[PDB]
Amino acid sequence: GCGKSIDDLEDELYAQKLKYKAISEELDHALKDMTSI
Amino acid sequence: GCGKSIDDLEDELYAQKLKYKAISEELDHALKDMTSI
Amino acid sequence: GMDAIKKKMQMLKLDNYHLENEVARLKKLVGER
Amino acid sequence: GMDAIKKKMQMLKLDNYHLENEVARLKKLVGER
Repeated sequence: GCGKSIDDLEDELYAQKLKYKAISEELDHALKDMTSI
Repeated sequence: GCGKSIDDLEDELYAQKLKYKAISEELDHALKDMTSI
Repeated sequence: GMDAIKKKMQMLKLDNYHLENEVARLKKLVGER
Repeated sequence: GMDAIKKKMQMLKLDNYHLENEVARLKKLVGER
């Protein structure tokens, strides 16, 4: 695992989690906007 | 990343990537289902 | 699912349904008087 | 954000508005009678 493979995993982990934060923050704000439909 | 808490990393990495794809699938059908909102 | 709008839409139409039910029976009463 | 709910809720709100606007004026008018 560690040595080479994990680096690509951490690379991706960091990226995916940032995208996860972005998408969740985006959609959270999307419903947060009105919050009373 | 190495033999310490890499399990958490690998776990989360696969979990979050699935969530990412599943949430994309989610928002798509979630709003599409409610063509009558 | 997107818990926010999913549940809020339910709450939405539950409210609007009692409203449309009221206004429908109400406008009927408007025809009564 | 989320185009679907936001834009369609705009459509929604306009429907809700004509409902709540009607029922408001209606019950006020039936109440004055």
